[PDB]
Amino acid sequence: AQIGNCCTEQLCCVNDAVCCTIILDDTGGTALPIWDDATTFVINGTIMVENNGTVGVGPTAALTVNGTAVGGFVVAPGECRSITMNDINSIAIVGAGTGTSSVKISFSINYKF
Amino acid sequence: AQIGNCCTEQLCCVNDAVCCTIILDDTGGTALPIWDDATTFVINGTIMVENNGTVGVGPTAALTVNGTAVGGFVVAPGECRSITMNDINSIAIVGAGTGTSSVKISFSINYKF
Amino acid sequence: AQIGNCCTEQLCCVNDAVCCTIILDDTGGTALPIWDDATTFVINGTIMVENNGTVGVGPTAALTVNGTAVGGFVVAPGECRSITMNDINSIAIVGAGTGTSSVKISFSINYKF
Amino acid sequence: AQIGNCCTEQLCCVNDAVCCTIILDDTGGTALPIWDDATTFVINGTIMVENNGTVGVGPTAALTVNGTAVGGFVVAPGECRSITMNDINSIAIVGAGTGTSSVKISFSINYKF
Amino acid sequence: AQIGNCCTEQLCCVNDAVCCTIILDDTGGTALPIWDDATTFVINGTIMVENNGTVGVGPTAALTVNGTAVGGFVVAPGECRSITMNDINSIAIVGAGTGTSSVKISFSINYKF
Amino acid sequence: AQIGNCCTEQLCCVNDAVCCTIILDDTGGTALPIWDDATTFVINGTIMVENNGTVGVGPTAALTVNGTAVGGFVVAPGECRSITMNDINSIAIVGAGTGTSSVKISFSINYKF
Amino acid sequence: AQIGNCCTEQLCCVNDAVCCTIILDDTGGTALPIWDDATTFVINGTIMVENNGTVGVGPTAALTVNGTAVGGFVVAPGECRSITMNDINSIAIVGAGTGTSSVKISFSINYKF
Amino acid sequence: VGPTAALTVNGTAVGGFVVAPGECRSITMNDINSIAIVGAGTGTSSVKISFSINYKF
Amino acid sequence: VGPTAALTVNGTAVGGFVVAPGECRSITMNDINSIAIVGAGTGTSSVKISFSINYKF
Repeated sequence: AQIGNCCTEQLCCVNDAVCCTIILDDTGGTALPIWDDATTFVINGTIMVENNGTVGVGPTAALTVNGTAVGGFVVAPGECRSITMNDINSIAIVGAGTGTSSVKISFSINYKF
Repeated sequence: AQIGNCCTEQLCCVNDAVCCTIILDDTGGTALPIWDDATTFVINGTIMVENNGTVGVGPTAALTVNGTAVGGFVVAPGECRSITMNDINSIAIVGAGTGTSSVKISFSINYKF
Repeated sequence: AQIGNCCTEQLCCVNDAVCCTIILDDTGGTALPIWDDATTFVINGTIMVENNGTVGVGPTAALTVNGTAVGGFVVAPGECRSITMNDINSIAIVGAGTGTSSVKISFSINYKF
Repeated sequence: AQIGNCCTEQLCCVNDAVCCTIILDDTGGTALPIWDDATTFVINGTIMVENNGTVGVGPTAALTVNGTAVGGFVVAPGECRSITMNDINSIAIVGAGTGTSSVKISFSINYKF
Repeated sequence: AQIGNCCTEQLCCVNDAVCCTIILDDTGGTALPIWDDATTFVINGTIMVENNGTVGVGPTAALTVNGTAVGGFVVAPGECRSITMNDINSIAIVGAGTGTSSVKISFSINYKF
Repeated sequence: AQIGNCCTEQLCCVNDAVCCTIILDDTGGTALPIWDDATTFVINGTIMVENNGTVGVGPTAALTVNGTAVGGFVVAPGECRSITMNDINSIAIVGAGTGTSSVKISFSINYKF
Repeated sequence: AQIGNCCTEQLCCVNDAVCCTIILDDTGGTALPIWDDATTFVINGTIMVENNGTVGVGPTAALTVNGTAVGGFVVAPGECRSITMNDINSIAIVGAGTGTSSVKISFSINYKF
Repeated sequence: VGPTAALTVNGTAVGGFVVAPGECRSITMNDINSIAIVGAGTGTSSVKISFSINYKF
Repeated sequence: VGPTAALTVNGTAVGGFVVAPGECRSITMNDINSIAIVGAGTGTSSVKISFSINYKF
């Protein structure tokens, strides 16, 4: 006769979204911190960067995740680019150019607890 | 007497949406990268492209997925077109014409983890 | 004694919505492609067409699904009409009249994977 | 010893909402089609009609469901009225009066598949 | 040996929201119908009334549910009031005063089927 | 041999949100009723009060829950404050000062039925 | 023969979001209370602070959680910063500088009950 | 994508008992003293092992 | 990440019975009088223990 039940430990799934806009200028190769992870969970999601600055004038932006720049992820003004990834712990933006640009960063955090 | 339980490995289902607007000009047949996949998951979803440029003037846009152009997916100004697909790993846009057009790209990412 | 568990293959249910606006003119009976299916899933949902053009001037719009026109689905300016259906694989619009109309097409895609 | 499992056939529950606005005039008792059902499912939901036209001038609107007028469901300008029902297959509006009114129709479709 | 499975009859849970705005004047104690129930389900939810009319001039509004006025539920201009309840079958508003007020009624319908 | 199944009585989880704006003046210590509970459920959620009135002029607002003032919950103009709690049955606001302030009250109702 | 069923105690998962805007000035190192916990639950979530004040003029803001300042979490004007954490019981903001800044605080509360 | 699995019993691999992803395989035997699994491939796979022990005492 | 677990029976640790995360291990035995678990590592792990009691009376 069975005693007790192994059952399960049902986990709630969190799917949040974050959006903000920044005035990006030349930072000399330094990554401006945007998002950091302080938990022990495993986090997936998609990161989107849109550069709305003036075309051909505003600085370009590059994404950095986990302290390593994403291969070829540079956004020129008048463009957007999105990338999906797993095990994301840090998100930062590096600006390069002259002038200032209105750069919008959005990202989804998906995990379970 | 049963020992343990096979049970399950319940998976959280992620359904995200992305939208951006770009200034599309003549790119000479080169595909501008919009979305790329860096995970091992299987991703489904719908991709919508709307060309709001001036009618009869602005360049046309064509969708490219998995490095192969979608058959007949060309959008003239003043139109929108959407397509649903499975196993999507890359999304890019190719512009053709003269002038500049305000082209809006949206897409849904659906998967489970 | 049972060995293993038949269990299940739980499926994530996708419910997406799409909306766009087009400038519809006389197309001479040709159906403008709006949505196409490239997957092997079974797709249900509701399709809504609203013709906001000037009353009594703008062209009328007719819905076409699966390559067959929907019986009596013609929308005059200043009206909206919606229809729910199952096993939807294609959506197109046919315009008839003189002038141009701002016609809004929305539709829901519901399925499971 | 049990062979296989009866288990279940879990059904995804669809809960969609639709909203549109129309310019309603005198139709001479004819019902303008708003929503029709082409599936074999059982559909429940709530239907709301709001008449925002000028008070005491704009025509009144009446709801019709399943080809039968709802008892006493007439909305005067400056009012809204909602009704919940089960087994809904058709929704139409009948206008009566002089002039034109901006009438907003919303409705929820709830079912399972 | 068990034959068949009692299993369950899983029910989809519907949680809808409705909002509208009305021009409320003196109705002489008569309740203006806002929402009515025509189903056999048990419906819960919260009802909120906000009176945005001019302060100290516009008429006051009172809520009526199930044909009985809610104890002390009178809203003066420049105020909102919300109440949660179970087994809701009718919602109506009674206006009292002089002039006209822009009164916003919102309510949530929660049930299972 | 087992007869029947204990199974479960699965409960639908309701998570609603309410928001309104009021013109708050001096009430002489009297609590203006905002939300009341008339059900037998156990309700949790978060309550947020934002005072957008002119800085240093508009009256301050204080939250009252279950007939007892929350310790130190007073909001000055140009501020917002939120508090999460369990077993919430009443929400009211007490204004103190001179003049009028545009005070926004929002709150989430979370329970199961 | 089994008597009864261990079954489960299914828990509803609450995922709420809060947003407000404040006029932040120099507080002399004192933490302005933004959010406090009065329940016995375990709360996770992400906290985002965006400083929209004038660039190079408005005061900077620093986040404080659980009575301890977050390492390096200082936001200059024209920036946003977000951090995810578990076991969150208090959120406060400390302003430092000269002048006033429009600082937006948002945060997600995720738990189960 | 996922690696394949092979069963080993009594320290000797079972002839041809390799399971590809999306499959199950079962084998009945007598005088069983050890059960082990050998994985081969790239990536990770969710592999379920079940077994019945029948004896008398 | 999660700590490893080791089985102890009759007050003596079972030779080599250490389970790493993402694994299961089972052992059959006779004359069992005590079962205990020893954890070693950093963090917390959800560890499931099952066992069958067979006897006659």
